[PDB]
Amino acid sequence: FLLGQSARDAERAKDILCRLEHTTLRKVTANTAIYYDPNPQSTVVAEDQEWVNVSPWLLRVELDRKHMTDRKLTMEQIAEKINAGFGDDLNCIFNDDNAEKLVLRIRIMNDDDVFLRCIES
Amino acid sequence: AAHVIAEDVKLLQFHVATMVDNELPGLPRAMQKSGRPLKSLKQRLKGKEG
Amino acid sequence: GFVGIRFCQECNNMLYPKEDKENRILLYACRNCDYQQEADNSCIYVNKITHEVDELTQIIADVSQDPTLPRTEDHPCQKCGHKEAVFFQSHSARAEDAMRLYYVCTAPHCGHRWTE
Amino acid sequence: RSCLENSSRPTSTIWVSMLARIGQRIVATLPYIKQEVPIIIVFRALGFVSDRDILEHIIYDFEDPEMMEMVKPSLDEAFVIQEQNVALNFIGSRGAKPGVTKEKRIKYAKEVLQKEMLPHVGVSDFCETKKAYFLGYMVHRLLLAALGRRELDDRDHYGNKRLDLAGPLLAFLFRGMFKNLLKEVRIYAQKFIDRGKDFNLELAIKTRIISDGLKYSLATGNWGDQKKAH
Amino acid sequence: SKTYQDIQNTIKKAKQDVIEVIEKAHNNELEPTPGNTLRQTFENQVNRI
Amino acid sequence: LDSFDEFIQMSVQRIVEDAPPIDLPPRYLLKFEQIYLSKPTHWEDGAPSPMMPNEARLRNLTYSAPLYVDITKTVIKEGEEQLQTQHQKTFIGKIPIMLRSTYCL
Amino acid sequence: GKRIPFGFKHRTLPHFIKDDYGPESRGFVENSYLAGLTPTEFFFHAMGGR
Amino acid sequence: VGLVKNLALMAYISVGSQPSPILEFLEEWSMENLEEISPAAIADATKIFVNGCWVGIHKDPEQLMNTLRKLRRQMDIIVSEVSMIRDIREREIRIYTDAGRICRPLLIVEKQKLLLKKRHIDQLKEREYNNYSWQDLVASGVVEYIDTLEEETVMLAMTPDDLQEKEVAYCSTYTHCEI
Ligand SMILES: [Zn+2]
Ligand SMILES: [Zn+2]
Repeated sequence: FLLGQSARDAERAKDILCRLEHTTLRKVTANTAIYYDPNPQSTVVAEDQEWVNVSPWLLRVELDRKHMTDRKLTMEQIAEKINAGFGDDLNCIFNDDNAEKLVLRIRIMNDDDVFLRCIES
Repeated sequence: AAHVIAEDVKLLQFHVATMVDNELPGLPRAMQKSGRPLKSLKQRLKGKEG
Repeated sequence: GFVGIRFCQECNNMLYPKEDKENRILLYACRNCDYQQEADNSCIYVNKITHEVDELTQIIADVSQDPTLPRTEDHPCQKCGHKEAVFFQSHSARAEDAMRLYYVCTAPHCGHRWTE
Repeated sequence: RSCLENSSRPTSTIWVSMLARIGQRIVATLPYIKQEVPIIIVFRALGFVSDRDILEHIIYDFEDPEMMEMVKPSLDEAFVIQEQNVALNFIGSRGAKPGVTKEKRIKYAKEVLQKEMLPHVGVSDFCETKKAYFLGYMVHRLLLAALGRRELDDRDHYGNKRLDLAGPLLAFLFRGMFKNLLKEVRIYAQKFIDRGKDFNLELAIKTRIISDGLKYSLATGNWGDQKKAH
Repeated sequence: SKTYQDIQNTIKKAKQDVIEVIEKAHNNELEPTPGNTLRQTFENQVNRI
Repeated sequence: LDSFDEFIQMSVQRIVEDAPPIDLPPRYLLKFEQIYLSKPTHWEDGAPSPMMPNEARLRNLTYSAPLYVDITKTVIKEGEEQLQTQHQKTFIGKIPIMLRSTYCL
Repeated sequence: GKRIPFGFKHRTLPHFIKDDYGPESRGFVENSYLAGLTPTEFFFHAMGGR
Repeated sequence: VGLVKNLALMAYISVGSQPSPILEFLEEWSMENLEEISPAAIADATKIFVNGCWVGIHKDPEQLMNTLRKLRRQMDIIVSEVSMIRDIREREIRIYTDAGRICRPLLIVEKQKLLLKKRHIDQLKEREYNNYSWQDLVASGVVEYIDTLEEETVMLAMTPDDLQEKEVAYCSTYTHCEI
């Protein structure tokens, strides 16, 4: 039962609904493609974003938009939970919230191949 | 014979226990040589119609 | 896209991806064999969480001779221009939320399928 | 439920199941094996040492990488067994009566892969190439039901049911009643050749095996013997 | 017999209403109700009719 | 009726022609083949006469027919001396017959 | 609680055609007990009444 | 309730037959046998399945289903109980000859007409006066025993006139009709 002003407007009751339902990454994620891109500026892909941010294997994870907004999430909090859940053994390099594709990039840094699969599950 | 006594009492145990409980888990049920298991004392008062 | 299984050339077993720790490249070596062949995809495992599937890839053209499948004459083919076409819904488990129809041209040697 | 045609062997059921969850490992629950064995081990026991060749039996189009990456996880699982012989030792190491020597164990795992599992495809001397196709078809059809490309079978569909009328109901009896009398003429040839005398069968043929087994089960209704009627 | 006509007309209008819901969903215009999939909003509109 | 007739006509000659021959010191062969069946008879102090179902119903008999098979015994031993002392029509048992089948009176 | 289910493959009886969501094809009986029920809806009325 | 059932009036339970003249026929059409096949040729080819046994591969399944069906409608190699199912969507032809499969007879419908024409009614009205019977309707290729796994790919009409007439179309591809 909602308490204050949230009880009337459907808008301010909707973010309560977001603050209670269980959202993991699988609900917002779309495509997970691990890669052996050795040189992080080389980026076997078309992405000029790493070149502004600067191990040879990554996890390009491209997110969803109509799933990322309908729960109202930004990449800063995903990026923060993404290193707070695994500590400083990883280095997420998020996109910006202007581009059309919502890509994350993970890399390990410090049986190595399967490990990005082990932590991506 | 100090070795057969062991089997004698194993079979005595089987009989005296299936007298008061015919259903044991993992134990052969004492049947009559008509082929039907017995009604032990526990079954005479076990469930409905005890 | 994807990655396939690419099989060995000596023992015809499955090649694993293995990073070359000297020249900085991605290889595919074997377990039973000592066969190193040089990769080209530079993509190892891909995963469609959306599981985005196109149904037109699964439609065989042989459906058009199904007596039990409805026929229209209001959607004509595009390659041939036949008037008859059969139509059906995804007919798949795991149909996410769609009651979309699929058409197949009911004319032999065509089997063109399309979605509207 | 694989069965041959009213053989003195009953029906014998495989199970090519897939685990819930690396994830996605296919197992097999062969008959006369207590545990389960991953399937690539079976395809090597049937005698396909290469990995491409198991896969040509499972995946008919190598062009959809959709079904390729679904059987990788189980293809990595048994990379430790590669020839036929260690493969039989894996399955043979699991029976109800596991043989104390290795060679007893391979003689087991070769006999269950030729008469116990999938008999209807054949129980001959060489039928592995068609027990391999029919096994790879069972795996393939499991992978279609998991990729979601095909709907699961309904247990209630009457196309999936057979009725046993008064014909098979009785040929199920007359097999056991005809095996009991060959067990009777056996002991009666035995108590009689061992005296070194000669044995006669008119007295060995116990007529009260058929005439009374039929008349008993058709009278009480219990479809079995009288000694195991409950 | 006037009631029979009233009933046959109601029933034909209803069979007609469900045909349009089916058209809409067949051309992807039946937008889901917020809380249901497509096959549930469809089945709900139909059972309401 | 069709199910029973098919049991009698095929499935019995199939259950018995595929049971393996038994052997056992020298050992023998003892092979079964070619079964036959007769019509329900009663005294087969009496004389064999056909039981009619209503007589089988009134005397609490069992309308059945007796089964015969032809068994070739081959007992074979040292000196290579075998005889196929073949036992024709050996009684096996009595098989009950479904009324108004092809084998009912 | 649902309408009559697709018991054959994608249809409810063999008379209808694959993927038929219409009212008659899924169980909506449109007669009354005075007019009597059509053959298909006799069957669906029995599936329901079971 | 619901566990004990009853047959319907015209249900026949099939009694069983040997699959050997089918196996022998199919061999001498254009089948290809399972042990002399290259595993690369099962992709675009329907798999044949006699009695649960996958025995063969065939590259053209619109000639088997029409030949197998002609050959039951004459009662010659396939007896009338055998049921050939053709799944279109997955490439499978399944042929059952075994016993215990419940089936029932249905009139046959060729284009939109029935095959039961007024000759058969008149000859059949004069049965018991000579010797014309139901077996001639089956042998002449007019009725058929379709059963439940094969009934899933018939398109069945309920009455013959009224469902095989001409309106706005419901199907216009009926294949059987109920008696
Ligand atoms: Zn290799
Ligand atoms: Zn076309």
